[PDB]
Amino acid sequence: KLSLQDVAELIRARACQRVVVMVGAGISTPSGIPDFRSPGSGLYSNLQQYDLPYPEAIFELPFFFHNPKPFFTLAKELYPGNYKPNVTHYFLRLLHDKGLLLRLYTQNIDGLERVSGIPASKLVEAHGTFASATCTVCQRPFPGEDIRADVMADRVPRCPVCTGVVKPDIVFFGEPLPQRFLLHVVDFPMADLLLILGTSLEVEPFASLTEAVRSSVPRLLINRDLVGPLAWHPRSRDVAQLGDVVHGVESLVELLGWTEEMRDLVQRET
Amino acid sequence: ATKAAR
Ligand SMILES: [Zn+2]
Repeated sequence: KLSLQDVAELIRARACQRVVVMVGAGISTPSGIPDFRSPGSGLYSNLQQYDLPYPEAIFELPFFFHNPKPFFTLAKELYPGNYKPNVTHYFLRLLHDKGLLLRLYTQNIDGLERVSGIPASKLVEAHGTFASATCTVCQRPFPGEDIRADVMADRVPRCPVCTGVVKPDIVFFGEPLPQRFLLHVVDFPMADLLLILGTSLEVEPFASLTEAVRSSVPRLLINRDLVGPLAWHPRSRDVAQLGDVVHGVESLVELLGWTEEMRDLVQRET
Repeated sequence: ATKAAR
């Protein structure tokens, strides 16, 4: 029943005022960051021709314990400022600036939400952060900058106490998510609109958050395809804007009448 | 509770 224009009018008329957002790697491929579960001829093609058996192994603990070097090549590549946010991030920034953003839940570890100017208090980086690290042998914690010099020098960082490999607090497969993830217990019942951008919804427990909003809440998917619970268990007020994520965001921006703000924001930032 | 792919 609901269209993208309907959602735009709900926002314009302040009928939807507390927006929660879920994003994955699909919002950052337009910035040049390949999706580790849908890679191309760039970073992951080169590592797979050196010592990476498959891309998901970068985030698997058994492989890391065997050869941590592929992961740290990726860590070096994701140093903030190596990539710039694209229109998708700055749209989320605009949501925040206009007082509509309750929380932005991201599966990405590229830090582009923060680079776009969204405050940390609005963010839940559900798949971890490079801001801290943990020795894989003795479990001592370390500030993330204590290993940066090593990573940028193509050195595997090691613990000063036991010499084990120190791993950034990125959430690997088989690991729990940060406790800040549990903000969803209150954030999602309180949302009156859910936006889902650029994700496959194939990674749990993050994906199941799409079911945590109330049945009254529209769920707007801006993605190349209809995916996850949105595809198998649709709700009456779901909306799918399918295609290039940038074109879908730009279409919503135009329907919101935010084109001029977006242009102002981008030039002031870029 | 832990990160997994379907
Ligand atoms: Zn140690």
